Amino acid sequence: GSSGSSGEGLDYLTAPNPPSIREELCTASHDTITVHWISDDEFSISSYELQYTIFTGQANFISLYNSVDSWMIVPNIKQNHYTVHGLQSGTRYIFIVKAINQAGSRNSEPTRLKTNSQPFKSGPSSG
Repeated sequence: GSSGSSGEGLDYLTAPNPPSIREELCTASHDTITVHWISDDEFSISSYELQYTIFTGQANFISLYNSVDSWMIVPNIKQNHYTVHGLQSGTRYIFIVKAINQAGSRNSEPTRLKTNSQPFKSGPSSG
């Protein structure tokens, strides 16, 4: 990913810039996942919002995504990585970081993430 030298900056603030959910930085644990979101301008953002939901294969992505109200939300996020607790081993989980500022909010693209088989074994395990 050769880095470049260019600056534009969306003169518009009506809406908070969309965050970049890094999959290389994000981690997956037995029943815990740590999603990492990188942003260039988060000064306006008064607070971040995390939205995660279990993915199995609903009739249609639209149907589910439709009743977002159901989706889980965890406000009070003032970091660049929030560890979600209360998941299931070996299960799909879609995360969506929505930046919120004085203007409005910006929903980022859905980032699919899976957890690890099982947690660390205590006892029967050699390497």
